Amino acid sequence: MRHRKSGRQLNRNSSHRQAMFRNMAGSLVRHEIIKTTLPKAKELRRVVEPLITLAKTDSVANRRLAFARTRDNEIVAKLFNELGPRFASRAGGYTRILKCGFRAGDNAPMAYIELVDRSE
Amino acid sequence: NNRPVYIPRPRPPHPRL
Amino acid sequence: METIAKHRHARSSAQKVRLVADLIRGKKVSQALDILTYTNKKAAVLVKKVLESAIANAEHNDGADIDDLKVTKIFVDEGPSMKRIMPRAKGRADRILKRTSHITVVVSDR
Amino acid sequence: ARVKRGVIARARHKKILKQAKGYYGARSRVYRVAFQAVIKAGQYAYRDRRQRKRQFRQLWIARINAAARQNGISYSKFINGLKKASVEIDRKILADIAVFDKVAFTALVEKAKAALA
Amino acid sequence: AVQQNKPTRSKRGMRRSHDALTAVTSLSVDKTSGEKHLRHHITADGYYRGRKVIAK
RNA sequence: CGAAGGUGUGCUGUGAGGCAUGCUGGAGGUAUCAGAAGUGCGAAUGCUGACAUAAGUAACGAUAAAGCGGGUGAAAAGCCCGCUCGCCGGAAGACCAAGGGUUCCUGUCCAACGUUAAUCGGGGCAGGGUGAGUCGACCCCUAAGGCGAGGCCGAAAGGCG
RNA sequence: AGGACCGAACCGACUAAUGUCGAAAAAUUAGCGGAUGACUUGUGGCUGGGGGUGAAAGGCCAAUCAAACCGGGAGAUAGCU
RNA sequence: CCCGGCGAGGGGAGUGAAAAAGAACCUGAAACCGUGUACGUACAAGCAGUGGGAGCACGCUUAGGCGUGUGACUGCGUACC
RNA sequence: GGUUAAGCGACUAAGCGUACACGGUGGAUGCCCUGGCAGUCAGAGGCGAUGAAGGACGUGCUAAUCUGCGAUAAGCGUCGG
Repeated sequence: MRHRKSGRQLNRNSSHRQAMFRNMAGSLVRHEIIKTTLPKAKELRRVVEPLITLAKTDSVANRRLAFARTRDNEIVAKLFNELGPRFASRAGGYTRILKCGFRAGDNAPMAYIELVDRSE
Repeated sequence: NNRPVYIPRPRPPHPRL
Repeated sequence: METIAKHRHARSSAQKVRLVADLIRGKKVSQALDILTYTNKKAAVLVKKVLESAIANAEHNDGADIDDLKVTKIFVDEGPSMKRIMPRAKGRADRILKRTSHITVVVSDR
Repeated sequence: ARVKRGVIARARHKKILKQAKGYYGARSRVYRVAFQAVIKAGQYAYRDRRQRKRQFRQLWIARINAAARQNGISYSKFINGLKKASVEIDRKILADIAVFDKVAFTALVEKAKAALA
Repeated sequence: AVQQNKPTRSKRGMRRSHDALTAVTSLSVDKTSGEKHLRHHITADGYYRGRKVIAK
């Protein structure tokens, strides 16, 4: 009855939920920022930072495992090259969530989720 | 504003016999 | 001065917009605008447009200084409704009421 | 010679609704229900025109009894003295005297007691 | 499963007494840009804690 | 210098009623005494229209699935573009007959229609679009069967051939 | 060779569940029967209501059949509500 | 002319005797749905009325009360066909 | 005058009720009608193979519908008003 359990269902089956986070995680890395519902952004964190932590240290095995997740060569290239060093000194908390009102389509709470970077 | 044309046959009643 | 402002045949039902009307009833326009701006209903934007029009009429057709204006009379009354036939199970037919309403806004300085 | 009854019908309905004004819910808005209330109201008014006389009669008797007990005599005994003394003051007055003029009511019982004795 | 007789308009109104909405009454003003916004939300033009966050 | 009707109030009669007047209304009304009735509604699971109730409740029509960026826009979960994910793949693909009859394409519009929004559409408005000696129909021949000159039969109609 | 066997298309509709103001005025889902034959299907014909048709259930004959549907006799009659 | 989306709808101006005659257009009733004001209502049981009746809020002439609205509390009272 | 105790006690309305005022919905009523109903007094009582009744498709400066007309196509000739 959900005591101490974790992991939002988000009205999707396990396969659909896994694929969605895999796609959304890739889009976040590619663009550094994305607009999505607040519950999705919160649950996306438990999938996003673990990728950056692995990218902090570079190895053949780590590159392969990082590819097995997100199944995209562009993202792996994006990782291990600048996301790695740019967060080497940071111990977690690579993500920031900003609430941005509600979606007009269905009044869903929306929020920008963006990596702590882009300080130009 | 047409009055209902097709009225279905009533559900058979419980046999009180 | 009255500076009424009506919006007739509004898409929403009379009931659904009354909840929004009660929120701003009797309150000053300044707080009325933001409340409608940040209320999560279409009746909020529907009423907000009427309230904006009422303010515009007061400023243009009548005395300026819209700052000291209060919504004295806010009310909604249901208007003409459209009849639609919708099929149901077993071949039966029901009537769907696309209800409409008229929103009236009155803002006065005193 | 077709005869329309639209005008007459509204006149009759208004006349009933006017008498039914003040009633609760549909009893003051709906003719089909307001008519029952008006008729039923008429029965009660006719009934109460008679109940009113007896309710006031018993109210006066209670007032006279309370004054008599307070001043040291039963209501039954008090009425005997007045009958024996040949006093034709009714219950309404006796109750009126008791509330307003205490001294007068004291005079009433003293003769009532004297008549009994 | 179905009503025995229609309720009264008063009984109808009493049921709706709890359906009334409530205003937020918690508008916040940004320190720098000074616009009204919901607490813990970014402004319409994209300022939060003064510093811009959307860069757009 | 305000009829009928409508909406109030004040009087009056034992009752059905009547009288007066305020507001609305805007041009018909009708005393008295007689005459003639489609002459009075609360019910008939009455008829027609309008509006309530349940109730802002059930539901929003296959559990194949969506996510993000950009664009247009007053407004984008639903439209267009791109990158991913998912589903069908003896079909949920591609061509015809039957049947529809412009649903085709372009521009423009979002009231109504779409079970939500809508800039979108098989929606509204305008314009454009169907090119055959060889494809099909038509055409030549015939099956079942139809009609049927004369004819046979039948009150008539008509039946059979 | 076979009114042969297993089994898709196709035809059928035995069991259960769901659905009964349903997606559907008998359907869906998971199994099930026949599947070279008394098979199934397209197109067009024929049989018309005291009749048709029927491997026969009073079944079927345009969502209606112990006598279809439409119009007329007809405002049938109703010792009943 | 102004708000609005080069809208819907509305507010001014203008026409007219009249625009609550604006094409959703003569008159505009009832059910039904609202806004404002006065009174009552969160310890009180039932055809919701009637008889009695305090208080309160509005009008009168008088300074005493009468009218209108409401109705605490209390007796009686189980719709119509 | 202060403290304590005891007794009584209005002021509340989320909402609802009754009354009045102002509105919406709705389209009753009143008024009106070149539309009908039933008659009286007359005419006529048939149309058609020199192609009828009734239709289709066309016909204009113009997209549609109605009326008129028929590739001489909202018309042509002649005689009258």
